[PDB]
Amino acid sequence: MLWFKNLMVYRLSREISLRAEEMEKQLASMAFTPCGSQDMAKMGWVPPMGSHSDALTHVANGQIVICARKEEKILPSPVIKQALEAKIAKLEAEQARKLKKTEKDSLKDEVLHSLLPRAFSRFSQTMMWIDTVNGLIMVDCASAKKAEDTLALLRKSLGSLPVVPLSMENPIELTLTEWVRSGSAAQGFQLLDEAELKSLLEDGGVIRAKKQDLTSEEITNHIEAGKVVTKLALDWQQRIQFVMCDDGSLKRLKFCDELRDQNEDIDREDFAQRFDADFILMTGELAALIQNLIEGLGGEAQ
Amino acid sequence: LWFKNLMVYRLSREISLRAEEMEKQLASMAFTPCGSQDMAKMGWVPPMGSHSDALTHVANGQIVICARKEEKILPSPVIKQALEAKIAKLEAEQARKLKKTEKDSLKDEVLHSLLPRAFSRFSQTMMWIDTVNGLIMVDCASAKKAEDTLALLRKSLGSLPVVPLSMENPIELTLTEWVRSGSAAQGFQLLDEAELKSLLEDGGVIRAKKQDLTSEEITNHIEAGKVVTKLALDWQQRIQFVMCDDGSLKRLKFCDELRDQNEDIDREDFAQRFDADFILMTGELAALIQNLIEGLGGEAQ
Ligand SMILES: [Ca+2]
Ligand SMILES: [Ca+2]
Repeated sequence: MLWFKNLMVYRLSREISLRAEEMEKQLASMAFTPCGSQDMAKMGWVPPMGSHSDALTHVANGQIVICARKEEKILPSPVIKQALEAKIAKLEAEQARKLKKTEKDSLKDEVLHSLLPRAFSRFSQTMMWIDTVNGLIMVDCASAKKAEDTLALLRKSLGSLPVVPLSMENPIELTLTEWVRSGSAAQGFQLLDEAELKSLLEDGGVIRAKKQDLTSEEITNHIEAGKVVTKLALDWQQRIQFVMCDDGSLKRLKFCDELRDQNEDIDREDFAQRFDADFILMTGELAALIQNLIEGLGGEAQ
Repeated sequence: LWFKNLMVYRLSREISLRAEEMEKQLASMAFTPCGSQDMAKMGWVPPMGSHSDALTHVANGQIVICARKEEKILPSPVIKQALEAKIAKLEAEQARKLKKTEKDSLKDEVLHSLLPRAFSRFSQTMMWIDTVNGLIMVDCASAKKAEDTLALLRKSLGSLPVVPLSMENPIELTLTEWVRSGSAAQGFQLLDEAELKSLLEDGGVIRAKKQDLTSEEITNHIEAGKVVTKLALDWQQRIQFVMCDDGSLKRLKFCDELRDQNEDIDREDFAQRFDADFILMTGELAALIQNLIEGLGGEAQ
């Protein structure tokens, strides 16, 4: 399998009509289909398991994983910009004076209808894990908008999907700054070597530190002047490193060799059982990180 | 028009063609576009654009030339998928057979199929030759790209023997000193941006922005043994830029005064604003370059 690289977490508002044999059925109708030559972008469900399965969901232990594929046309803004000018300059190559607003909404779409068919595609695929035990959904993506596009896709397949982001009692920057300031992260977590420190004032001073000793007074000074820690590298139990972000997100997930290789003795042949072992392993482990991290950051606002 | 970055290079010998002879050797290597099947194409274009059909503009021993590059927007995955898809059709009846010269003559057909569909990416690169000082300045942020444009000119001219400025003293150490001492060399004043790197292979990088660099938080990094490998500077309240320890100047901001000092009774006529703005920019950045070899120690061996 492919492990999460990044994480946006959501609380699902106290259950879904999740009958997984009708879940599969609802996702089936939004399975992925490729773009027609006038489509910009399509999106839809694919097998979390690959060519190796036809199933749109995988379930193991009240954990569901689902996969969203996106196809986007490679049509750069400078390419369209020139096509248009070339033709807007060609009227005028026989009597100048251009004009005007809803004129080159018609001209602009000739170029789009014209260029669109030849445009190549770019592919993206986002995995999404739903923990029915914790009532939480984890999206393997680096941006809020990408996680919101998959959630909307999901909520369209299923009708309603009331999620919110996790919101903490204490602000994150302020819990992060005190871990650095006191020289120790909350129980479970340890401080690595990478941080972002911002002044409280737009325009007052941003410090990005890498491969640096954080509990050192070089860093201390920054906090002591008014800066707050807005991104902190963390290691949980010798087993999972990540950047904690002040917006509640986890960037650049790294799983230790020992979890990655844990199931090395599975034939290298049955992909369905390798995915099965790896999935139960990843989700129990991220689940237990999340529970501990909520608590290290001082608890959810209730 | 105005440079955004700057790489500097000493021209080891006198040029000693003549600019109507240069003009003519650059006419021969003039840009023409990509054919449906070409992939990429590079050559020289009027630095002045539409307003002139000449490939060189000259003023006061200051020549400027301009390279244009075009490359097909054709990703290696799109290639890959179209090839693999096609092999996965000669899986009708097997004979895996010549995945050496059948898959081989296959790429050519994918390429030939896809190249005409592919859209184009364009870049231009201004190149300014200071015959007086024997320097060449390329408006580019990467050394790859400056070496591409010199290559073009060394093909157009036969020979271009060039070297990057080499400082007697490493630039980091001078940068560091100015941040330790609280002050840049005369003509320059420290701005609010710096990268600080430790000497050990394994040590921190500090990137600061919108930061006051004459303060304990910065200089403590220096006491801790970090060197300033990039420092933001203002030359004479006219030009801001970032000095790098590889020797290059990034993110040139010319003060409004200069941008506007030819604003007045120049209207429709582009050709005059160009010469005027060009004379002005060259002579101004010629000063900075001189004032900054001095500021920085000096050159050479
Ligand atoms: Ca320490
Ligand atoms: Ca100060």
